[PDB]
Amino acid sequence: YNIADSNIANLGTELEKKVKLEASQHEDAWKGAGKQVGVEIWRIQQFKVVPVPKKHHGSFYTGDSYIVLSTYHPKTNPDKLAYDVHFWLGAFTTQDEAGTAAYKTVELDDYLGGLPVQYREVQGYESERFLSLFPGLRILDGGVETGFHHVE
Amino acid sequence: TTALVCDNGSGLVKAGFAGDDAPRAVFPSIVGRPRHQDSYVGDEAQSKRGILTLKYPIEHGIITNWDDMEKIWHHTFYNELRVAPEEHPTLLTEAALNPKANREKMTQIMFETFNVPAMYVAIQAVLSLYASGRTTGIVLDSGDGVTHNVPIYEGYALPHAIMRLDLAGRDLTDYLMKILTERGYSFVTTAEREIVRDIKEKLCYVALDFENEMATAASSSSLEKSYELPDGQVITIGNERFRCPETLFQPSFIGMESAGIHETTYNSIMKCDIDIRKDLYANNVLSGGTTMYPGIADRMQKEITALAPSTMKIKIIAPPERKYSVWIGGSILASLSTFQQMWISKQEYDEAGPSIVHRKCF
Ligand SMILES: Nc1ncnc2c1ncn2[C@@H]1O[C@H](COP(=O)(O)OP(=O)(O)NP(=O)(O)O)[C@@H](O)[C@H]1O
Ligand SMILES: [Ca+2]
Ligand SMILES: [Ca+2]
Ligand SMILES: [Mg+2]
Repeated sequence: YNIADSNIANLGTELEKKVKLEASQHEDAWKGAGKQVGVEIWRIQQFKVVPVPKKHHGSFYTGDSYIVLSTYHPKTNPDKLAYDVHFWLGAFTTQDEAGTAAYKTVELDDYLGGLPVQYREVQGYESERFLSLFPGLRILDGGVETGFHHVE
Repeated sequence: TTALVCDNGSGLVKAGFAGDDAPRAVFPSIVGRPRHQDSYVGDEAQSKRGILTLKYPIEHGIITNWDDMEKIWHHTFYNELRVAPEEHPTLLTEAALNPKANREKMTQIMFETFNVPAMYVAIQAVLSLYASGRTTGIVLDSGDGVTHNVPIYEGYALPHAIMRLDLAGRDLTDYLMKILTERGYSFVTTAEREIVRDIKEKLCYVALDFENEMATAASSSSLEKSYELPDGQVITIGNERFRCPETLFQPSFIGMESAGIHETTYNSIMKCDIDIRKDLYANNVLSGGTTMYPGIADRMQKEITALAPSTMKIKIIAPPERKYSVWIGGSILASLSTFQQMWISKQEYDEAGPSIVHRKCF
């Protein structure tokens, strides 16, 4: 099996990038994101990307999944912005929440031109980078209900 | 408006509704016709298996009988899910490296025959990776027709490193049929093959050390299992339990010269840029029914450890519901309005024809 004349011949193209960039324009959560240095946080709630109020940033429900965008000035230019995007997966989050957080992390990456570096942060396995965002990580019991309907 | 998600496997249809945690319809991808030389689909063909010869419209993940595939899809919509397809956007799936005409004809039939309002064709292994809650990893997807390796980084498959083998569950069933008949148990008809597939699913496993397990099986009966046939006769199977899926690691068992699944996985990682191999080695995600053998994750961990640098963290992820991971990933993505935004509409198909599938579905 070769790539030519196959369903993967258009992967990795400018066309793929254009299509996914356009799709990311249809998510209200990203409007105005990544415009200044700091940390922005959303939680997945029944497949939706819901902003977390600033006053609660750093507290995470163990039952839920989150997207954390860290905007910073890179070493290369003090007046430009660079990005780490962390998705945090609670020990008790459900499969719909973790999968939506993963897909929407890629989408936010697309929205910001591919510039964000992605980090998968499972509860209890958080990277030093993630820990460093809260110089104050607090884990809460509970979380919002799954968006899945359970097939009996 | 609820989207339909249909994962058309070579062996099993998995179909249902976006937003559900599992497919509501799972049934053999078969059309049956009288064994004495007009047709039945799926479970009703399986029900009349005594008088029917069973044909699979998909071989090695590619639709080879379009008339019968239309019967499968019609059955899925009207007889199993009991929906009107013109009322439902529909997500279909494909193995990577299929010829482009396969999804072109999928698109044509969905719009022109079933009049769906919108549709998308997704890469199966990408769906499985999202179902596992990851954007980076290497999926080993192994079903009834195709085994393939798809490395993915930050949500994008690496097409130059994708590997594919025509060795999968159907070949393992056939090999079990062959080696059981060599024990004295005749299984030959497409009907008896069904019994053998059930034996394979119930009793086979991957040995951690194949040579040692062969010696154990020849010394005592400690590895033997009984199996009751439909007529009530009880047969005993022994080293066939683990010789059958050993073929995945030693394709020469069925006369193939190709690499085993540990080697194709390693080779795929090795086709990726050096610095991301680390993340792939730590995120080998198993998907599909043929990855369900007890012992397969431990065996992959052992074999990949032997091939990889000694300092490399290796991890095999084996989700318990991985018979349905592809479908579940489809259910999640089809629940997202931004993913739906990329689907082909009927109006777009009317303007552009089948070629539009390559411009919209990635
Ligand atoms: N517990 C099990 N152990 C081993 N094999 C199994 C088990 N359960 C199912 N299988 C095999 O898995 C295959 C079906 O898996 P499935 O993932 O639904 O394939 P598919 O999607 O229909 N085919 P493909 O077109 O290759 O993706 C058949 O060969 C089954 O016999
Ligand atoms: Ca939750
Ligand atoms: Ca990026
Ligand atoms: Mg499959």
